[PDB]
Amino acid sequence: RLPSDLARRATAIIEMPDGVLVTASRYNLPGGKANRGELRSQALIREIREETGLRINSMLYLFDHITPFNAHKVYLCIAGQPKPQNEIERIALVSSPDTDMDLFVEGRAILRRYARLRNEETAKGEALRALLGLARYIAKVD
Amino acid sequence: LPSDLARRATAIIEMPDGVLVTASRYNLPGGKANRGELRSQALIREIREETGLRINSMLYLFDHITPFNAHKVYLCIAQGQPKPQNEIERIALVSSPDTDMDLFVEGRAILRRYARLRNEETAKGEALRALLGLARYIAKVDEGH
Repeated sequence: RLPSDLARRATAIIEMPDGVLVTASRYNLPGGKANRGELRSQALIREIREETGLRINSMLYLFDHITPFNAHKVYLCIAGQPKPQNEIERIALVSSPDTDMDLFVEGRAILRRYARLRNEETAKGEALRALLGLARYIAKVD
Repeated sequence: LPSDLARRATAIIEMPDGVLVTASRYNLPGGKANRGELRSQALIREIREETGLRINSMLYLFDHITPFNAHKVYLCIAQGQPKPQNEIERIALVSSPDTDMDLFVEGRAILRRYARLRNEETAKGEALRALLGLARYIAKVDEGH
């Protein structure tokens, strides 16, 4: 069926040591819809905490990802140790966009776009790489 | 002195000509977190309330405690122009922690530490500088149009 309106969805890319976090109530990137009157960035922090217990302290808006159902904004987030919570029953980690893992199509497509941005010669690509540098240092320090 | 410290979020937002401060003395934007609400959540809500800005990206810099409050301090990007809103009557820009402007004391303390961090050769300093570069690029494209 043709969706008549698009959800204002917020989606999180959370790099753990061995890959990007995905969850399953198919696996998908974590996140959810923003309510009327709230920003997708507000909704993302709320929903990542609900789904995994992670408390986001830093985020970088990366790009929009638009589908017939969803108008995503996609964010690289730094936060703890994830665990399945509430509606989430499993979590895993994805090492590349063509993982064997059974990913929701949109999730794979966003990961593909992420992998490209990571190597971009742009102010945004530099910010993303710097942030991943920070996450890597924090993890190493632990 | 209180039984406990209240959780506050505080934003450092760099506009082209300096860091945003607001007055309802000037202080860095921010406010108290509600029960159940992370400081990073409260930061987005409060900046919007006070300035109309919609934060897309933030970088946690450090904690700043005082006798009453425990602040988390964040460098934030939004791509609009701030404006006095609600209880905020006036806004201005600060170019250095030694500014002449009448800043709240803790507001000044936080800007001094931020000034140090901005120059630091650490992964955090590098992230901070890259985010600043992003904001600058955004502003350059805007001024271009």
